[PDB]
Amino acid sequence: LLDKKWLTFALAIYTVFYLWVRWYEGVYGWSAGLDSFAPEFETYWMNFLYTEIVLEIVTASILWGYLWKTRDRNLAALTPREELRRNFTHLVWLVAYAWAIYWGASYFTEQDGTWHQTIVRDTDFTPSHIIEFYLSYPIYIITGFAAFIYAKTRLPFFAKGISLPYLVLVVGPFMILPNVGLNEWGHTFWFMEELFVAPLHYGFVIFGWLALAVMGTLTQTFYSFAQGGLGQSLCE
Amino acid sequence: LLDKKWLTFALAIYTVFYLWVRWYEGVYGWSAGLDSFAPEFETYWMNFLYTEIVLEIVTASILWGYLWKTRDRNLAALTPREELRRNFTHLVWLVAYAWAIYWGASYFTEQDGTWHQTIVRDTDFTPSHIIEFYLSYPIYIITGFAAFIYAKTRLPFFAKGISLPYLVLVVGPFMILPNVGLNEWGHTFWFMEELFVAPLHYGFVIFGWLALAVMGTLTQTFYSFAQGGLGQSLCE
Amino acid sequence: HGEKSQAAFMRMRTIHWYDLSWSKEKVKINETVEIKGKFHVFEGWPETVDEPDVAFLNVGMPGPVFIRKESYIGGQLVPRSVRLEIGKTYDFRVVLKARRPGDWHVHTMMNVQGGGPIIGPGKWITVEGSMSEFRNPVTTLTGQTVDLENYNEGNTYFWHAFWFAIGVAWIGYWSRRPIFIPRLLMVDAGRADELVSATDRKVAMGFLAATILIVVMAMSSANSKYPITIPLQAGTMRGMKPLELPAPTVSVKVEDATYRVPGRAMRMKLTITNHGNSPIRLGEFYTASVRFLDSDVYKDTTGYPEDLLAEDGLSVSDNSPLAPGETRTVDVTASDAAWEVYRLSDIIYDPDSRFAGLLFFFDATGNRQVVQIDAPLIPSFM
Amino acid sequence: SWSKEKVKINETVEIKGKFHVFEGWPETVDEPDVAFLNVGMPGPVFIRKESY
Amino acid sequence: ITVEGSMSEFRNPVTTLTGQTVDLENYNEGNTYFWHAFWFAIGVAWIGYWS
Amino acid sequence: AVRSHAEAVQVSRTIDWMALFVVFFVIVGSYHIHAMLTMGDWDFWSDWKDRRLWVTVTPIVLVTFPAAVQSYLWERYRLPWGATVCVLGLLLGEWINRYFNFWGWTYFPINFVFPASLVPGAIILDTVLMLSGSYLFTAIVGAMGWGLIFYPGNWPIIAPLHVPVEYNGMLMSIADIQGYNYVRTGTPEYIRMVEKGTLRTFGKDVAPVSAFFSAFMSILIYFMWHFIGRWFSNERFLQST
Amino acid sequence: VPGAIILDTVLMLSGSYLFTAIVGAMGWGLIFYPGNWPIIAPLHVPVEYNGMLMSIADIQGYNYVRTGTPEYIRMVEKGTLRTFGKDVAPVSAFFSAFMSILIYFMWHFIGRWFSNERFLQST
Ligand SMILES: CCCCCCCCCCCC(=O)OC[C@H](COP(=O)(O)OCC[N+](C)(C)C)OC(=O)CCCCCCCCCCC
Ligand SMILES: CCCCCCCCCCCC(=O)OC[C@H](COP(=O)(O)OCC[N+](C)(C)C)OC(=O)CCCCCCCCCCC
Ligand SMILES: CCCCCCCCCCCC(=O)OC[C@H](COP(=O)(O)OCC[N+](C)(C)C)OC(=O)CCCCCCCCCCC
Ligand SMILES: CCCCCCCCCCCC(=O)OC[C@H](COP(=O)(O)OCC[N+](C)(C)C)OC(=O)CCCCCCCCCCC
Ligand SMILES: CCCCCCCCCCCC(=O)OC[C@H](COP(=O)(O)OCC[N+](C)(C)C)OC(=O)CCCCCCCCCCC
Ligand SMILES: CCCCCCCCCCCC(=O)OC[C@H](COP(=O)(O)OCC[N+](C)(C)C)OC(=O)CCCCCCCCCCC
Ligand SMILES: CCCCCCCCCCCC(=O)OC[C@H](COP(=O)(O)OCC[N+](C)(C)C)OC(=O)CCCCCCCCCCC
Ligand SMILES: CCCCCCCCCCCC(=O)OC[C@H](COP(=O)(O)OCC[N+](C)(C)C)OC(=O)CCCCCCCCCCC
Ligand SMILES: CCCCCCCCCC(=O)OC[C@H](COP(=O)(O)OCC[N+](C)(C)C)OC(=O)CCCCCCCCC
Ligand SMILES: CCCCCCCCCC(=O)OC[C@H](COP(=O)(O)OCC[N+](C)(C)C)OC(=O)CCCCCCCCC
Ligand SMILES: CCCCCCCCCC(=O)OC[C@H](COP(=O)(O)OCC[N+](C)(C)C)OC(=O)CCCCCCCCC
Ligand SMILES: CCCCCCCCCC(=O)OC[C@H](COP(=O)(O)OCC[N+](C)(C)C)OC(=O)CCCCCCCCC
Ligand SMILES: CCCCCC(=O)OC[C@H](COP(=O)(O)OCC[N+](C)(C)C)OC(=O)CCCCC
Ligand SMILES: CCCCCC(=O)OC[C@H](COP(=O)(O)OCC[N+](C)(C)C)OC(=O)CCCCC
Ligand SMILES: CCCCCC(=O)OC[C@H](COP(=O)(O)OCC[N+](C)(C)C)OC(=O)CCCCC
Ligand SMILES: CCCCCC(=O)OC[C@H](COP(=O)(O)OCC[N+](C)(C)C)OC(=O)CCCCC
Ligand SMILES: CCCCCCCCCC
Ligand SMILES: CCCCCCCCCC
Ligand SMILES: [Cl-]
Ligand SMILES: [Cl-]
Ligand SMILES: [Cu+2]
Ligand SMILES: [Cu+2]
Ligand SMILES: [Cu+2]
Ligand SMILES: [Cu+2]
Ligand SMILES: [Cu+2]
Repeated sequence: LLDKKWLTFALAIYTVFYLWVRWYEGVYGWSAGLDSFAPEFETYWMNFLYTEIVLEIVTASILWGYLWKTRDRNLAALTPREELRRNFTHLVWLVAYAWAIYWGASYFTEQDGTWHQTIVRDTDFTPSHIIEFYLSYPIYIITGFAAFIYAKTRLPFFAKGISLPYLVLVVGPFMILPNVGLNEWGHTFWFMEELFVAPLHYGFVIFGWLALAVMGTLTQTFYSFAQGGLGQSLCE
Repeated sequence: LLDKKWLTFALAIYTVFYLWVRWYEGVYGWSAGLDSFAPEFETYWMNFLYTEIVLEIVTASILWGYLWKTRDRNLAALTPREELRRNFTHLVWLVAYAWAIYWGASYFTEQDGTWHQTIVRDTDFTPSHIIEFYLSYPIYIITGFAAFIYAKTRLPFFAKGISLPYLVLVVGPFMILPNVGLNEWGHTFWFMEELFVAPLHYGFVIFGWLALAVMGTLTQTFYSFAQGGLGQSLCE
Repeated sequence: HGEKSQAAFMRMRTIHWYDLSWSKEKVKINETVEIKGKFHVFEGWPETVDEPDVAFLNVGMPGPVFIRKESYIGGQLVPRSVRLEIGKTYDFRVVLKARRPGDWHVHTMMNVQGGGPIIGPGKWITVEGSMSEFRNPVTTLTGQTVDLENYNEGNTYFWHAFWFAIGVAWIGYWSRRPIFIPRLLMVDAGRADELVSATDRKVAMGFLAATILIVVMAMSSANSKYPITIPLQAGTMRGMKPLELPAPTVSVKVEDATYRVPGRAMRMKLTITNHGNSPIRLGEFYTASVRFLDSDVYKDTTGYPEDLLAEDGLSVSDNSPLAPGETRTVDVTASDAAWEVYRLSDIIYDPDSRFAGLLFFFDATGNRQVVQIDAPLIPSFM
Repeated sequence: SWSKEKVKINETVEIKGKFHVFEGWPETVDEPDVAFLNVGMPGPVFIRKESY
Repeated sequence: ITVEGSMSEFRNPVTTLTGQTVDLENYNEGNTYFWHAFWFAIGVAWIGYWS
Repeated sequence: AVRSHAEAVQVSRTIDWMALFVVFFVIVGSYHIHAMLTMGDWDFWSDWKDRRLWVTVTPIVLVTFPAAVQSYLWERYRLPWGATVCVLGLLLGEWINRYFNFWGWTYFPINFVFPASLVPGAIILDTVLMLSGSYLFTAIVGAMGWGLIFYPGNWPIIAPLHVPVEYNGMLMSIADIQGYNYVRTGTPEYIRMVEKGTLRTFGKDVAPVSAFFSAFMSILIYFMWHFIGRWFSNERFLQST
Repeated sequence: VPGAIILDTVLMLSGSYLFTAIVGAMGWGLIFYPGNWPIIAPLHVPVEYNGMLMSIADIQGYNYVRTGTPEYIRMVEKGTLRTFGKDVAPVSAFFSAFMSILIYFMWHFIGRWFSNERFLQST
């Protein structure tokens, strides 16, 4: 069996959900989405924030909780074949994390490289944010943690000591969300324009660099992959 | 024989060539050297740049090439006496490198501390540059590399692994030339004056610090000097 | 010499120099040459340059071939940087004393705090004699007359040679014993404490004490001799009296301006309205150090530089006398080899294709009027 | 002008006058684009009731 | 302000000094696409070669 | 191999002279480039040798090289003249350019383009190092001395250029008149970073305060450049650049 | 793409990271503007637009209104008094080529640190 069809679903959900997200914001940009003090904006964008903030917190607790609850207690007694399967499942988790990273740190963020370049900031909770900062960022942050927790609770060798690179690749990108306070404070205060290369932004840049720990994570995952079923084949 | 009269020539060529260089620029500063758009400036200063840029590239290839071609293949079978000779030859190379460093990083550069303090920058290829940036800097860069290559191909113990200090003392000072892009971009853009302590200049300063690796190079050369014929005498 | 390389549009719209005059063309050593004229700060100051809040009246020359005896903005001396107001007109006067023989290109430039050097027209001045004859006498308030060519030179040399000597002695003292390899081996192989033993420490203490005592005694001696000293005098000078020019009676509107690429001519269409009560006529057009003149109206007698002067470079389609009150539109073409020699046709490479200049209108009685024109400059290729 | 030379506690003293900004402003100081009318005294011995 | 019609009817004609009239809605679009696709193709080939 | 003990000594002597030449000229070149691009402007012009900016910035940016060269030479050979050799090399290069270029190429007077004296500071820095081996002591004390003795060391030279003169109704010093006369086309009067006086300049404390500020800053610069010179004195091998 | 290719080739070709940082970075910085010239070239044709000289790109920016991006925010070449002849593009290219050397040198070690494989056992 090994690598199953869980990866297909992983890529599907994000794509599907994010595809509808673009459709929503695409149909609710102008009109009851432009004016942030209108009554229709609280019904189409204010409600979205609330709803998405609750679901994210709920899902996170459940996902992380369930993953940590079913954690393997007897890792020592784990057959190589089984380990391989778990390694493939963790690779599927990493693929889902990579997909969510792209969507949240590339699309919706540059999808934003546009909204502002067209409309004046009405409030700290504009349509694009109700999509980028508070939906896609928590979604990938959730996936990131999930992947990390799974690797430390299932697969052997990735446990018994938090992996530095993995921790940096899961927390580094997770720090961008809170930095939203920075650029907001940037906008609201220092800087009255729309420059995208302003400092009150290097905050995402600094913690966007921490996503480069994916290289250490992937070599660590390779080593874990090449534990029992590393050969042969490889160097043979 | 040991230390021969190659050192005398080493100090002579640079002095002689640089002495005539000052005479040239001294006779061609004002008149067909001031106006950068005059027809006489392309015959006395534009031609100099071209000519010197070709000779530098040609000589470098030949010098470095020849030095790397006659590299000692059987370093293991090298008598101590012979090694000493090669160490003295490398010390002569280091003396030539030090002389070229002084001429390029002290004289012509401060010789420039003057031209500007007297005339307005006509173009990026003014007389002093046709002497400092594109002649003396490539000359010392050539000597530097030559000295490094010679030490790594002749003398024992300086090979089998690039010497950090030596590499930093040969590449550190070599980075100043390219930084010329910086101060130019400084002048042309940020800064409309003639201040010599401006930032678009710390570029030479940063890579001028890397010439302090000469201390590590010289202690490494001492150790190499005190390999077989280190005594005695020394501590005896 | 330093111009022709700057952007043509910025050279056109920064400072317009006119009424320039040079007292002498050929001078002996120690003789004085006076440069006079007026400069007007353009209202349309390029946004890339800082405003002339801090400006210095400099002179463009190859080194110190001429010493700046005096320099005046208006009627008051200006040895330091001054504040200039955009849109105002000032008259200047620079006095130069010949120091180095040869042929030099003297420019009356202006240095803005953050906008580069604004070089004006340059005139060739010949200096004859010998540099050894140059004298720069100056009387101090202490009651002593000293030459600025060799004052304090001896004293400067002595002190530097004295210290360099001390430094050499220090290094020389330790340089008598073997320096690098045995000391390195001694420091390495086992403990050191043998290369630095008394009386070496005694010598170092003597050196330190002697250095401190010599510095203190030299300061005390330099405080007794020359007991009266003042700090360096510096600071931007405000309140620069501008010229009180009378409002021009001639209004000019620029309706499109074109220049051929490539070419040596600039064409513009002007609607000139003559107010007041006198028949006027366009006689000159100054853009950037280049004067296009209509020989049928005005002739230059101030010895303007030949390479910057166009005797008949200004052509007007209808240059008949303009009756007062009458308004008419004419085509004006300024053509001279100087529009290419000074790279005035290199404004196409500039990121701001706009020009500025001065038009001089003269009446029958000979009195002239200065009006300013600025408009976008559109290149033409086909 | 000073309204009073000797005052009791809680009494009011009024200081009036004119000040002229010199045209030849020293280049070392910034122009009074942002200026505050303060009072020079050793601590809060007098409370600034009003300033005009 | 109410706008009626279709976006496909919009035209933005502009005459250059070179003597040519081009629309600003699709000028250089084809050329822009070609060059980007051309380079992206080269990059893919490079990575593909080692892939 | 070497042959005997006699030859060894001679060969060692020869190497000494050659090594000294290499170290001296490599430092002169680097130091000069560093010195001239961080304080050169003030060291160029007598009318630039003021009491606040020159005295402040020159020792701070001039102690860099001496600190590193001391940290290497003293530690490896017990040779207490790193600061002195750095200062002498900088002075030699500067004087060479002052005479052959500033007064050679162009015709600027020597009494106008003379450099600053830094020997006394170098001496103090070396003595306080040999005398009192601790690098910490030298960084705190010798740096204090280097910063404090700069202006008094140069006072005998610039003193005579500070005599007041009535020049066309305006009060100017001799150095000010020199700068006004000998025209610097690329160096306008406003570029001169010199003491202009503020509203918080109490009495006569410009020279001492600036001197003390430079003395403190030089402590930190020496402390940092000691470790910089240690790193530059490393002797590692790579085997692949 | 061209810069990326040069950076990779000069690395594979010539293994030394030092060489790549000095040469491949030079190539990456220098080939940027020539690589984009075929694309932006056509947008630089001069146009007579209501009496003012504007390029095609300038007219595009003037037309398609960017409410959050005013004309003054545009950090573009405006020309100074120390801009001699035609050297804006080459000098800027050379300045970028030099800066890229330093950035590559620093980010090589940054990537090394990010490629570390240590374990903590307690965050
Ligand atoms: C890992 C943690 C992830 C958790 C994040 C989930 C955030 C949920 C988003 C809140 C929606 C909102 O904003 O509001 C909810 C909106 C209110 O909009 P309305 O004006 O009533 O329009 C009517 C709603 N239509 C226009 C969408 C019909 O209606 C809804 O309920 C319907 C939204 C369902 C979206 C699910 C489709 C996804 C496709 C299949 C992929 C699963
Ligand atoms: C221990 C180290 C931590 C220190 C950090 C503390 C935050 C500093 C707060 C500054 C307040 C101040 O000092 O002054 C506030 C000044 C006053 O300017 P203004 O006259 O109102 O200008 C008016 C211009 N407006 C209208 C646009 C404001 O506004 C500023 O220029 C803000 C400068 C930005 C500083 C924050 C940078 C944060 C770095 C983030 C990169 C990851
Ligand atoms: C390690 C790599 C080093 C390579 C660098 C070499 C750069 C060469 C410089 C280009 C010269 C130039 O600029 O042009 C060449 C000039 C053009 O000038 P002209 O107007 O014709 O005047 C006539 C030339 N006179 C005025 C010099 C006579 O004429 C020449 O050929 C003669 C220059 C020969 C200089 C060699 C003398 C050195 C003394 C002995 C030391 C070897
Ligand atoms: C990953 C890190 C690399 C970052 C480096 C990238 C280069 C930065 C380019 C700045 C462009 C910009 O941001 O704006 C450009 C601003 C706009 O100012 P202006 O209104 O035209 O001022 C007019 C004043 N003139 C007429 C003199 C221009 O000009 C500047 O003030 C330039 C500031 C200098 C920044 C470069 C420092 C390089 C450090 C070198 C030390 C070794
Ligand atoms: C044997 C050991 C005992 C010696 C103790 C020394 C006594 C102090 C002498 C004061 C000088 C003086 O007299 O005044 C100070 C003169 C001012 O001069 P003025 O304008 O005339 O001020 C007249 C006003 N009075 C009359 C009240 C004095 O300069 C200075 O502000 C020096 C400022 C230096 C501040 C930085 C100091 C940092 C210290 C760092 C610690 C290592
Ligand atoms: C090992 C350390 C050795 C230090 C040797 C110091 C020599 C003394 C110089 C006298 C200073 C002077 O005379 O007054 C101060 C003058 C400034 O005067 P001015 O503003 O130019 O006035 C011009 C009119 N003149 C010519 C009369 C001056 O010089 C200075 O600013 C340097 C001040 C540094 C002195 C600090 C010494 C305090 C003790 C150090 C304690 C830890
Ligand atoms: C086979 C090897 C030999 C090739 C040697 C190349 C010859 C040089 C050609 C000069 C170009 C030219 O011609 O001028 C330069 C053109 C200016 O153009 P302009 O306005 O017409 O200037 C006309 C004025 N003239 C007629 C006198 C030329 O651009 C530039 O300023 C380029 C500025 C780049 C400066 C940064 C360089 C940093 C180098 C870094 C080291 C790695
Ligand atoms: C491995 C390295 C490969 C590098 C490949 C370089 C391709 C050559 C491009 C020609 C440049 C040009 O044609 O002129 C310069 C033009 C700027 O022109 P503009 O101001 O926009 O004028 C507009 C009018 N046009 C359309 C006619 C231009 O482009 C540049 O500024 C890039 C300059 C970088 C060239 C540096 C090459 C020097 C050799 C490198 C040595 C170590
Ligand atoms: C608590 C801080 C107060 C200041 C003390 C800091 C000095 C510490 C330096 C240090 O670590 O010791 C190095 C030498 C050791 O030499 P010793 O063999 O201890 O010599 C002792 C005899 N002596 C008094 C003449 C020195 O000893 C010395 O460095 C010299 C000691 C004499 C003090 C004066 C020297 C400095 C002159 C400016
Ligand atoms: C401006 C800042 C000053 C520059 C000083 C930085 C020097 C950094 C040290 C360094 O270069 O590390 C070299 C390693 C490659 O190691 P190796 O080649 O395996 O050498 C084995 C021994 N060693 C690991 C200790 C080096 O890392 C590498 O990948 C090789 C790169 C070497 C480049 C160093 C040359 C610096 C010249 C400017
Ligand atoms: C003194 C500085 C002058 C420049 C030299 C810097 C290059 C140093 C790089 C290095 O450390 O060596 C790595 C390889 C080793 O391969 P080798 O097995 O030595 O191959 C030799 C045959 N060859 C000439 C085709 C290469 O050798 C190479 O890197 C390639 C050598 C060929 C030079 C041209 C390659 C660069 C192309 C842009
Ligand atoms: C923005 C800057 C980039 C962040 C990179 C900084 C990483 C610093 C390295 C580090 O975290 O050290 C961990 C030690 C705790 O050590 P231990 O948990 O005892 O691990 C034993 C092995 N070890 C000592 C080598 C780690 O120190 C600790 O007390 C634990 C703190 C670990 C936090 C690292 C997570 C960084 C995520 C942003
Ligand atoms: C790898 C990221 C793909 C992002 C594609 C995207 O944003 O799609 C939205 C866009 C919307 O434009 P359009 O297709 O015309 O449909 C408009 C519907 N709204 C306005 C809701 C987006 O086009 C599509 O839906 C194409 C489907 C691509 C599947 C990978
Ligand atoms: C890593 C490079 C950081 C350079 C910071 C920068 O570009 O700041 C520009 C800004 C100059 O403000 P400006 O660009 O004129 O802003 C114009 C718009 N307002 C006035 C509203 C802020 O300077 C500051 O306020 C200090 C920045 C501290 C950085 C740690
Ligand atoms: C250690 C660096 C020596 C630099 C000396 C220098 O630049 O010499 C040029 C200068 C030129 O002045 P001068 O001797 O009067 O001859 C003028 C000839 N030109 C104008 C061509 C320089 O003086 C000399 O030629 C003296 C020879 C010194 C030999 C070490
Ligand atoms: C290590 C110290 C670096 C301090 C930088 C500095 O002194 O910059 C002065 C300059 C202030 O410009 P200013 O001196 O007023 O320049 C006047 C001349 N113009 C206007 C032509 C540039 O500030 C900047 O533009 C930012 C420098 C960033 C350094 C990484
Ligand atoms: C800012 C000074 C830092 C100097 C670096 C020294 C590192 C030494 C490691 C062996
Ligand atoms: C500014 C670049 C510094 C990168 C840090 C790398 C540290 C490696 C330690 C193992
Ligand atoms: Cl953002
Ligand atoms: Cl330089
Ligand atoms: Cu946003
Ligand atoms: Cu230069
Ligand atoms: Cu001239
Ligand atoms: Cu004007
Ligand atoms: Cu007043």
